[PDB]
Amino acid sequence: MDFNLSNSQSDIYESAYRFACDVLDQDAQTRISQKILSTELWKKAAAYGFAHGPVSHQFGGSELGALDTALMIEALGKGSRDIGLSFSLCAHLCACVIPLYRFGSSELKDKYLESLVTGKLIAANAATEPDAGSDIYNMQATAQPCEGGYILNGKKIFITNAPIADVFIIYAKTNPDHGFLGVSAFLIEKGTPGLNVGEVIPKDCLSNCPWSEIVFNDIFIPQSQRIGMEGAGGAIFHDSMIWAKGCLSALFVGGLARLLETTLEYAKARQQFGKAIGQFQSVSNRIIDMKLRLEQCRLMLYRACWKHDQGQDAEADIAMSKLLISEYAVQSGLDAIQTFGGAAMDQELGLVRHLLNMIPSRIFSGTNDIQKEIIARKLGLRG
Amino acid sequence: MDFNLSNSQSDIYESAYRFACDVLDQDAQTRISQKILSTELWKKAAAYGFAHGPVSHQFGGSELGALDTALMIEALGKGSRDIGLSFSLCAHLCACVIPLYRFGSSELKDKYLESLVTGKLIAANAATEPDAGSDIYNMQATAQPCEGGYILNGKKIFITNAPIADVFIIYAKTNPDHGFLGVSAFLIEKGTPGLNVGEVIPKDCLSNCPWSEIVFNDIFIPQSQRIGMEGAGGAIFHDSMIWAKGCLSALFVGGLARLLETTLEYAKARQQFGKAIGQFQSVSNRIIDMKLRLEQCRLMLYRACWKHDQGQDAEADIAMSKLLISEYAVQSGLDAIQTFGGAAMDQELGLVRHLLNMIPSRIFSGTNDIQKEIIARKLGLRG
Amino acid sequence: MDFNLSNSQSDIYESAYRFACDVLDQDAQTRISQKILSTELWKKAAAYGFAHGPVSHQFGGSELGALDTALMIEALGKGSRDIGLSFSLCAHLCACVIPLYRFGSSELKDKYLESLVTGKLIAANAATEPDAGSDIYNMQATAQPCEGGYILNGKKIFITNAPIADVFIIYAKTNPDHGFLGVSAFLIEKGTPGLNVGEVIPKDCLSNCPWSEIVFNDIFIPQSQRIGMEGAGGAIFHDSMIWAKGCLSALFVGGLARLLETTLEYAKARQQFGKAIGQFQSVSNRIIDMKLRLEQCRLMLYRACWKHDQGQDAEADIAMSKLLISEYAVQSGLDAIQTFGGAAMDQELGLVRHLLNMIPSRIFSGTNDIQKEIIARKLGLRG
Amino acid sequence: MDFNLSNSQSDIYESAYRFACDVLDQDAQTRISQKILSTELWKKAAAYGFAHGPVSHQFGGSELGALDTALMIEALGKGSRDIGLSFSLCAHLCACVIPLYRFGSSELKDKYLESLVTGKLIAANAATEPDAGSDIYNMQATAQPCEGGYILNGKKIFITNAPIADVFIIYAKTNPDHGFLGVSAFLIEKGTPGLNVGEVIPKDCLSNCPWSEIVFNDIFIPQSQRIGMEGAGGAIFHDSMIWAKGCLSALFVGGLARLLETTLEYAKARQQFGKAIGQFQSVSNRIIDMKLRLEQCRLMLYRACWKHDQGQDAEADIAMSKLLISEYAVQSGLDAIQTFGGAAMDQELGLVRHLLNMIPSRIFSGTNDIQKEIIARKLGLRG
Ligand SMILES: Cc1cc2nc3c(=O)[nH]c(=O)nc-3n(C[C@H](O)[C@H](O)[C@H](O)COP(=O)(O)OP(=O)(O)OC[C@H]3O[C@@H](n4cnc5c(N)ncnc54)[C@H](O)[C@@H]3O)c2cc1C
Ligand SMILES: Cc1cc2nc3c(=O)[nH]c(=O)nc-3n(C[C@H](O)[C@H](O)[C@H](O)COP(=O)(O)OP(=O)(O)OC[C@H]3O[C@@H](n4cnc5c(N)ncnc54)[C@H](O)[C@@H]3O)c2cc1C
Ligand SMILES: Cc1cc2nc3c(=O)[nH]c(=O)nc-3n(C[C@H](O)[C@H](O)[C@H](O)COP(=O)(O)OP(=O)(O)OC[C@H]3O[C@@H](n4cnc5c(N)ncnc54)[C@H](O)[C@@H]3O)c2cc1C
Ligand SMILES: Cc1cc2nc3c(=O)[nH]c(=O)nc-3n(C[C@H](O)[C@H](O)[C@H](O)COP(=O)(O)OP(=O)(O)OC[C@H]3O[C@@H](n4cnc5c(N)ncnc54)[C@H](O)[C@@H]3O)c2cc1C
Ligand code: PRO
Ligand code: PRO
Ligand code: PRO
Ligand code: PRO
Ligand SMILES: [Cl-]
Ligand SMILES: [Cl-]
Repeated sequence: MDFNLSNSQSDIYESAYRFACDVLDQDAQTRISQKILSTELWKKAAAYGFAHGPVSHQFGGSELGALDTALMIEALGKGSRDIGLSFSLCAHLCACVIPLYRFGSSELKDKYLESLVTGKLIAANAATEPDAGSDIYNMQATAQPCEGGYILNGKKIFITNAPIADVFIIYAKTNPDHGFLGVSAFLIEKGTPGLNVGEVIPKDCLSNCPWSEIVFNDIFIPQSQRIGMEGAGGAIFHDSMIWAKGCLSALFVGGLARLLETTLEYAKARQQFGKAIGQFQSVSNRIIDMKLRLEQCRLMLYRACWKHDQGQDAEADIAMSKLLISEYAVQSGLDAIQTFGGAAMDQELGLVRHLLNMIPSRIFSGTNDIQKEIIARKLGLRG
Repeated sequence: MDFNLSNSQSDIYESAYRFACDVLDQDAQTRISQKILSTELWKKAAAYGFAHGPVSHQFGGSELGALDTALMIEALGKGSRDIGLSFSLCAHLCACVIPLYRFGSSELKDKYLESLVTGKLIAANAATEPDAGSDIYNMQATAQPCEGGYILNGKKIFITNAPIADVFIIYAKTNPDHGFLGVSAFLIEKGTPGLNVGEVIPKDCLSNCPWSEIVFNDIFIPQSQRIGMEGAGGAIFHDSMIWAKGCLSALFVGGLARLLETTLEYAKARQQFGKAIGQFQSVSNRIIDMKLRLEQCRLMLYRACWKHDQGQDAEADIAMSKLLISEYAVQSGLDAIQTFGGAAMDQELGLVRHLLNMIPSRIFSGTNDIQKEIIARKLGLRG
Repeated sequence: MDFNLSNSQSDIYESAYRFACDVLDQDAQTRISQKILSTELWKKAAAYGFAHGPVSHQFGGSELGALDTALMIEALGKGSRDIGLSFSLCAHLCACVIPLYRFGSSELKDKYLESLVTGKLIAANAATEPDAGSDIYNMQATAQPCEGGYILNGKKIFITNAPIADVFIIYAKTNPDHGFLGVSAFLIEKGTPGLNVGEVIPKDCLSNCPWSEIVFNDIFIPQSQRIGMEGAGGAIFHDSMIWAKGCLSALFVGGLARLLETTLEYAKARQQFGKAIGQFQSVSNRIIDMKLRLEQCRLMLYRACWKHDQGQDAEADIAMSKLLISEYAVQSGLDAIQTFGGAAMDQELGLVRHLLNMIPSRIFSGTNDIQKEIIARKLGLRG
Repeated sequence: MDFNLSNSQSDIYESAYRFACDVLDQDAQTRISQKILSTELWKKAAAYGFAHGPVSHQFGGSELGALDTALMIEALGKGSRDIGLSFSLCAHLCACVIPLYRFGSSELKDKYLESLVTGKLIAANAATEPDAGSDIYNMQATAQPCEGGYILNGKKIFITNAPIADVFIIYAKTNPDHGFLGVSAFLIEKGTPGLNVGEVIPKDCLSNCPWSEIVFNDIFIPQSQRIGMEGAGGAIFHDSMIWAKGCLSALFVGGLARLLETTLEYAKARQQFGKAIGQFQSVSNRIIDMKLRLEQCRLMLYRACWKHDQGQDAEADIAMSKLLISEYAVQSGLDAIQTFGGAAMDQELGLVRHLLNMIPSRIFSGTNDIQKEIIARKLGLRG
């Protein structure tokens, strides 16, 4: 039992924080105002190491474990206000780079993986459908086996990075009779006949992180573009959501650390009634709640990632971390706004935008109600 | 003890709801998208009766009590998505029309009040300053008595409607030695030498309701433009915040009623796992929380307004209502978003914008921490 | 819309409060210390009017509506610390007197009802079983029709007043094929062959209110002792739980009013750091939460009872009231204890005993999770 | 960063758990029913190692760090239902053994410390007074320096173990002009002229852990019985409350672990509506809250104790741990009761008694409002 970072871990965090502050955060307000996702900046960040994660040196990575990857992303969330860009990068890493690395064939990794790792190609993961969100293994898209490969049809929605992606990791039923065990995963390229990527659909939360729908009309998928084995798509999707929960969520821990620093500074500076507003217990009690949340959920995340790195069963720990971080990020966003009063309603300060950016953390990679179903199953309450 | 509306009260509600639905709500999405506050629509709403409140027939009003006024505004909040416009109207009514009616001289009412009541003139109330928000009686603006009137200097911030107002109800120290008892209230016109109204300052919450700062540089205020007696400004401001709490807050009750109807409809329609998502207790428990909040806070508001109409001391009841409504409006906005999942991130649906619009309800007319100070004082805990 | 009591309602409340203070509360600490339920005091309270409720003058009652009955019981809960005795009386009234009055035949009312109304006979209601608590219509006790009546077998548990009751209102399956529609209700007397009433089972909550199990071994029930029609037991039980929710819960509103008065007094009297502890916002914020809870849930209860008296559908309103009152009573018990600090751990003060007494309010007459199921059904979420 | 116990730490935990289960828990229900604190059992536990903590081998201890001590006490709280006895032992260890070891002279340790470490002598710590609870450095007891020592007068209240103690560690003003810097600490023996120990004062929480008041009437304290330097009593008391927070609180973590195991077992076993009650999300969501609380607060405690062992500043971490553990212990006690329904009201099961035993965790060693003041000071909000 130990709560210090190794020198190696500290260096990873500090180097990422410096990049996030000095490269990504510079000029972020202009990009955020204009709803710009800078693909040139995105590619620099990817190549710096944010698209690497556990990927081996053979494909351009540094073979980080889950805790190291989480530290890097925590630093990114603390260091850069441009959380839409950070979310876009972490989605590419966790839902696309990592499943290709972990399950792709030698031939598929050789063709595509280093390009994803260095950010030469942007990827999007397409699983959700209009009738399959929480009930994801009810997806209706079909990849019907044929000579040479598969015929793919269906519609995917809410796809992060679809308007900017070069390749798509897509999940579809190769055996529509089944649920989880009837799903396969495939890699398809932008431009393939029958792939119709929709125009970006605007949103107020994560507003510069583009998403859209994609429609498959009789796409031919060559056999070699299946990722992993036939019918293993459910297991692949599952494994990628573990990395998305476990490591992508670190982004919101680092955002909460930055939020707490800003809020503490204001509560010491702002005077009313002849003293700093932090001297009133109504004010200081809320800030203490923010601090208690940050310390608790960061330890939960660190232990979940550490257990993964030890080869222990970390599924319940990662669901617990994702649930706590996202709830705490939203509640603390509200508490920061309440500390600032009327001065919160100020687009240069970013507190309201911060709350908007935290709202979807309770939804993606599985809603918090679904995390509770996962935890309930691990506790033996779904027997 | 009775919980039915009179036929008169029912008619007031239904007529206001019809206007809000058929006149203000029509085309609201376009105006909201473009951040437009339609002054022509605003003036129609004012003249319909939303700028009238308790004002007598002599000045164009219908002599509504507080409960009737609250019913009208509840209907407005349920019937129109354009809550920025509604907030702008209710600010003009509660913080400007009502103090002029209740404290203005015959000569000042004769000159200005009917024009405010019919919406021919838009008004803004200017009390808050950079160093006087919660500690409002620390305001530093000064109205130095001189022959003929006063010389006014100072700066006001966060002023709803300032960029569109024709007249300003302003609070300033006529005796800078004192706090509450050193404040007077004045009416000044747009265009007066020395009045510098700032350009609209954008915000994401209530985004089409314009506000800005105003600066006074050696403005001469003629004696006849003082509202009420010298040194009575604190009492006037206080009384106007009672109407702003007590009746303007009704807007958010009606918004919560509309939100609950939308959320219940979705939870019955949306299927996952072979059933309506409202069949899962995680989902239905949150919707029940929304329903419990709405029923409780609407009764608190109705009783506070009814006690006012009976001539009872309603100050603590109005502070309790404002506190509960605003907290419940924010929490229920979050609960609706969580019910919809990814479909909440949809600008046409308006759920995220609804939450943005509710966030400032915990701040204006006194933050919720200040409401608790008021309640604590009434309970004898500030002795 | 009106929030004043009629003179008649005020008199009912004040007379009950005086009785509770001057008759039941006198000497209560000694009885509570010794875990005594004074049947002589119980009978005086019953005859004063607490066992009357809606019962007509023909049987000794005053034909109170639900709101009047709730006012009487609110006064009882504020006026007497002996909540175990009050709970025992209200259980007899709501679960036994009222179903006999509302559904019993002329012959059964003539024989028993006035004796229950004046407290000459104590009654207990026996529905719950080891395998039928929330799922009450899964009860397995059977009343097999035969010549002359029924043969009753089974076991009931958690029966308030069973060790002191003279008669028992019991629910059993006359058609074991069905659930709700297979239940009938019966009145049986202490002493009947085959009735085995268990010895009192001690508890720390409501510790002087006796309960035990009862076992039926081939009891013969004469036909004339069935209450209402065959198979109508589910509807009778349902209707009695409405009165138990709706009116018995008033007891905990009056207890919260007494608790708040005690807590406010202490927070003004107790000094630390040179001032009253109520001057610290951590302390006053919790007391304000107690006050907000009491005002909200009392209005919900009053409206639920008023709607019942108007002949409106009040089922959802009564479930909402029972849910809020019991949750708020428990949370406010904890908040009072926290206000007192170490002085809460004092058996003469009664704050810890008060919390114990509130804990079962979330369980009896249907748990709060079951109230949410009822509300969810009324909202259309169980379709 | 590591979350495994060393083999040494695991052995400490398992050995303590075995003792708590096989020695202290055996027959605990009878002792709890009779409100017995078994001094023979207490002394066996003390000598086994629960009265040792950081004390060196020279005085009979094993020189445990804070994390090891916390592990031992966590095991005690999980293994034995007799939390009153455990609390009594940990109070003796943290508030009496440890300050004597850390600040006592060679002569005072030589005379008394090994006897306290082996439990031959029971000790009580007496700081709180009628007018000095949270404001502890306002204590009014006086130890007036004289030739040879001090004349002690005053009254202490809420003193754990006073009715059974052989020695008393007492705090009094040697310079009544000052607060914190005017306090000294002394060791006095039962039986000294002028010491009047009150009879046990009963309580429902921790009901077999005896406490009473003590009154000093012109006690002569010999110079050699002062603990540490003159005027250092505030620092000594402060340091002992760190151990009381940081390590004694571990008791309630182990109690929550035992509670969660019992609650999970019941939610899988108890059927209603044809399934285990844990299958309903209302039930499983509450149990998940218990699990999330236990994992978070146990990590906070482990890190606080680990930081102490590393020589880092752990004051804020220990205040955060004490605050979270005690709040979570109370809330989870309520959640367990709600899981069991009517079966919670069963003295053999102990769930209601468990909640009673957790209620004082939010009060002793400084209330949770005072922990928030400590955290606020460490955050720079009390500047
Ligand atoms: C910012 C963002 C980025 C996204 N990126 C991607 C992406 O790149 N690729 C991709 O494939 N998807 C993506 N998603 C989609 C996301 O995975 C889904 O939104 C999510 O799984 C929830 O599905 P849904 O929106 O259909 O909600 P629904 O499943 O309809 O849920 C609606 C409500 O019902 C509740 N509910 C549903 N089932 C249960 C149950 N069994 N028990 C209790 N409550 C239940 C939910 O918790 C929620 O409260 C993204 C979403 C967001 C917000
Ligand atoms: C939408 C909107 C419209 C507005 N319209 C107008 C308008 O038309 N005219 C006008 O004059 N003003 C207007 N206001 C300003 C509003 O009145 C102030 O924002 C408000 O009074 C709070 O002041 P502040 O923003 O300076 O916050 P501060 O006073 O700085 O408060 C900051 C934080 O400190 C807390 N705090 C302060 N003092 C205490 C205390 N004693 N105890 C406990 N906590 C304390 C507050 O609760 C808050 O959490 C508007 C504000 C909003 C949001
Ligand atoms: C003080 C007291 C007095 C009583 N007096 C009487 C009396 O006089 N006569 C009488 O007949 N009974 C009496 N009862 C019994 C009472 O009616 C039952 O305790 C109650 O209905 C709950 O049943 P149970 O205890 O079997 O809990 P269970 O039904 O076992 O409930 C256990 C847990 O499961 C939850 N749960 C169960 N089903 C669902 C579901 N569908 N959805 C979600 N959660 C669910 C419950 O909410 C609870 O959290 C009394 C109880 C109390 C506490
Ligand atoms: C089980 C138990 C065992 C104990 N054992 C011992 C023992 O062995 N020796 C010993 O000396 N003492 C002992 N104590 C006493 C304990 O230290 C005091 O009870 C505690 O410090 C609180 O003091 P008080 O009871 O006077 O509460 P008060 O100080 O009166 O507090 C009352 C309320 O006011 C609040 N409050 C007070 N000041 C502030 C502030 N500045 N800001 C915000 N809120 C404030 C408190 O948080 C609380 O809500 C024990 C207490 C308990 C419950
Ligand atoms: O399926 C999802 O929801 C995840 C979210 C991050 C990228 N894709
Ligand atoms: O002073 C304020 O805060 C109020 C809010 C509505 C208009 N002016
Ligand atoms: O069935 C029950 O739970 C109710 C509680 C009051 C009397 N009987
Ligand atoms: O002073 C107190 O409150 C601590 C509690 C444990 C023993 N003494
Ligand atoms: Cl469910
Ligand atoms: Cl304060």
